[PDB]
Amino acid sequence: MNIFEMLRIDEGLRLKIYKDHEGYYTIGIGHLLTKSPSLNAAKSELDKAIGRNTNGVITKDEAEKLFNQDVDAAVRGILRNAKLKPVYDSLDAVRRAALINMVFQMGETGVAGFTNSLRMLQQKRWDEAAVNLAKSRWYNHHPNRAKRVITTFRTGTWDAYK
Ligand SMILES: [Cl-]
Ligand SMILES: [Co+2]
Repeated sequence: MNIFEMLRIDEGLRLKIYKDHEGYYTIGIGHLLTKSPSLNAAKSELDKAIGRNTNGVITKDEAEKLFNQDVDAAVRGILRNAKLKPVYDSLDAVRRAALINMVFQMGETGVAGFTNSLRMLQQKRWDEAAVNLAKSRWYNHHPNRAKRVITTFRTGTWDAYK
């Protein structure tokens, strides 16, 4: 398993614009378009990202290209952030993916903000980290997903994804 397979399972794939659980417009594999209430605006963002008049509808290839770009950006965000990079560097290949998963979902900034969990991961205090991560609005609003990611951190296996 790898990060792409993982996030595809976590985000799913929608080829039409949709309101997500928070009411934000989104498309493809977890690609946020806009946090704004206007479908118009989302439509506009979408055509700008794709480069054509989509009418809120895209192809699988188009979605996968967005995803690739999004995964790329999550990694760059990690390597760029002073707080995240040392942690990422200290982890193994499986746990690095759980970290990217979080950065993909919430942004470099959002993740850099989990100060205590970050420190625990760095120290390889897996169980503590897991407990700390679950005490969050993240977990409460995305329980099953969050549980998979935390489990992955905890065990350093892909078991939660089978
Ligand atoms: Cl884009
Ligand atoms: Co969410």
